Amino acid sequence: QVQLQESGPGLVKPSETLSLTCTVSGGSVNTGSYYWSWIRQPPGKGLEWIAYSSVSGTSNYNPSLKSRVTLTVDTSKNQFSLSVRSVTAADTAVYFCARLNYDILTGYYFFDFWGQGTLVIVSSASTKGPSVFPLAPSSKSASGGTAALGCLVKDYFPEPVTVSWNSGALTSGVHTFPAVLQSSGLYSLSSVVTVPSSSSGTQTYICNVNHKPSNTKVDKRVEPKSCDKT
Amino acid sequence: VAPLHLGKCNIAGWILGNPECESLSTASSWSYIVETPSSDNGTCYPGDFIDYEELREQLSSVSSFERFEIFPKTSSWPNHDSNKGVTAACPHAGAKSFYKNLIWLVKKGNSYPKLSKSYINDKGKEVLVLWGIHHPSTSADQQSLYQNADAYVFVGSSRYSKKFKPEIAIRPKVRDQEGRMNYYWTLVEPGDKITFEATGNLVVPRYAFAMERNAGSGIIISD
Amino acid sequence: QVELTQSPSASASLGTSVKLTCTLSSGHSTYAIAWHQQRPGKGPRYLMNLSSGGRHTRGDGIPDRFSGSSSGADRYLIISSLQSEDEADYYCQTWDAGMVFGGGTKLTVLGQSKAAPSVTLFPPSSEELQANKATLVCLISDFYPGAVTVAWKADSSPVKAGVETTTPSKQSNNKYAASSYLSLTPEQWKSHRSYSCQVTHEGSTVEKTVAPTECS
Ligand SMILES: *[C@@H]1O[C@H](CO)[C@@H](O)[C@H](O)[C@H]1NC(C)=O
Ligand SMILES: [Ca+2]
Repeated sequence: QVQLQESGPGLVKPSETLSLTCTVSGGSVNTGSYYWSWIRQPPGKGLEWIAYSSVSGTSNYNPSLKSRVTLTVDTSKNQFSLSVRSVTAADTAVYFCARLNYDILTGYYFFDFWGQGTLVIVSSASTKGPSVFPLAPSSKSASGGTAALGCLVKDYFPEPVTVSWNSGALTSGVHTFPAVLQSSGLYSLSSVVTVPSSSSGTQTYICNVNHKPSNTKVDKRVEPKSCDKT
Repeated sequence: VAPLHLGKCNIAGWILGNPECESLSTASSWSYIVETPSSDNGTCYPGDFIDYEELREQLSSVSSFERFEIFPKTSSWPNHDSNKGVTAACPHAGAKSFYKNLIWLVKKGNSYPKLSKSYINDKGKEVLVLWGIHHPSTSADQQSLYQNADAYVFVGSSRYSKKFKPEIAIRPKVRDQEGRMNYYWTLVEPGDKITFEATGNLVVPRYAFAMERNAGSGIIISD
Repeated sequence: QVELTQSPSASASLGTSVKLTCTLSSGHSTYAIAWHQQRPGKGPRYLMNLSSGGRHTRGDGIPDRFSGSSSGADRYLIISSLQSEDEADYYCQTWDAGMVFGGGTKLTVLGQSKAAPSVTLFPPSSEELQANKATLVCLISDFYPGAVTVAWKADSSPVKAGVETTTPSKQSNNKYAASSYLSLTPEQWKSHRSYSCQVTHEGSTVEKTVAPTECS
């Protein structure tokens, strides 16, 4: 039923203003004894609470960030929104939206629903959309058991990219690896599908790569013709 | 025919139980009251006594008047601190203290759950219940005492019904207090139910008075 | 206002009870708290709230085996019959003037059976070579424990320049993984008969090997 989901740019340049927006389904930001809250987790570290506001009642802020944040609620769209001014690299984090439950009967204040979280990088460095290349399955894989084929998504910034297969259809056998960060300061990753080695001739595999910060979406068909093109 | 002598206290002091008014407390019956007019042993924590003049005419002559522990202190408030509610504004002989017929409930640790408490007037006479509503000076003061920034109180009988919310605000220091506390009361018909419900800011009744008020007027006469 | 202190790490064996600890700062021993679980790379999930005197009240759909208790300023989260999907960071949180969190306690669940890695090695794509680049990708998956040393070979002798290898990470299968990318020029790629990546894990090496220019 109740779901929260964050949205905003993946990347923001220093001293500009970071601006996210949570969107609530399964419930309303007017009803209930609830507050609508923001929490961030800078990479590798712990959860930090930023602030909450409710439609009616009192808002509350983390004192070391109060001066730089502004919270708003859009009753009609069932949204609430965080705005942080004058960002630096130390604002680089995954931002989570969440419902803070003032449970009247106990007096407890506990986050009972969390968003999936959205990454925000604070860098002067500009975005770089990836190149996508197909990793065709060899003949050492196709004989008695099982074969592997895939996509290489090379040289992007910042993270992340999202990779699906057959527009969302294929999920068992898919395995998208964590990226590597290269000397270059650009990221590269690979998604692999282990498969029935049917020879994979007409059995169609298309990986779908999305890097939001560069508006790059790309559908490379992994033409499983193992290099033998023309 | 035998008046109620309040000494250095006024009605407010006596009926709340300011700690200087303990000596002469409950005479059983009286035809008129003698008090000290505008003594400062009325309300030791600053604020406004609502429907005060109505109460005076009410208390001026009584045919019987029995004090009782409507909400006994060590029983009725298991999820609220019924002990920290004291103040240097209401000093009693060395320590910080408070009115004897009310309790200033505050949070237990971290969390102030909705309280709710009822009393049905079984006593056959009318019952005088008094209570208080605390207005902290700052948001911090509110969260210190009650936790709940967004708190309310509700008092209700079949005749009475009010919802209070605290006006949080720094007011002139009086007796070292920048917050204020208002005092209210209602007479509970026999067989009627009074109901408290709060998430903060409620100074609950501890003692109430079952009374049989007299015909027409009593008279209140000052020193 | 209050602070919460959790030591950063805990470990325990599958099937056991584990008792994670949150410690309220001095002068807040009567406070109540909540507990949350963050599995790796996901959002947290509320588990329960917890009173100063040990009453725990689970969230929706959180199993029976999660529970909690209190002793003085300490607040405990008991996970009984511990399962490999409990490997996660557990944050306590409370409230005072603000909402506050603990630093988290990363729980590691021990007892899962040793598994050797599963390497699959791709050569450069025709597309990439045509772009005057060449990358070999050696993709390693399904190992426990996560200590893995990777070694590239050009023909039969070691490669020094070119290589970038990810540190290993737990996965949906509750087994570790890693990528290793070797970056060459096409000309270097074609200067040898075969490259190999060699994953050695628990003193035991798995090899794969690729060659170039037979296709057309
Ligand atoms: C009672 O009265 C005197 C002066 O009239 C005042 O100084 C004192 O603080 C009062 N005490 C209380 C508890 O109200
Ligand atoms: Ca009245």
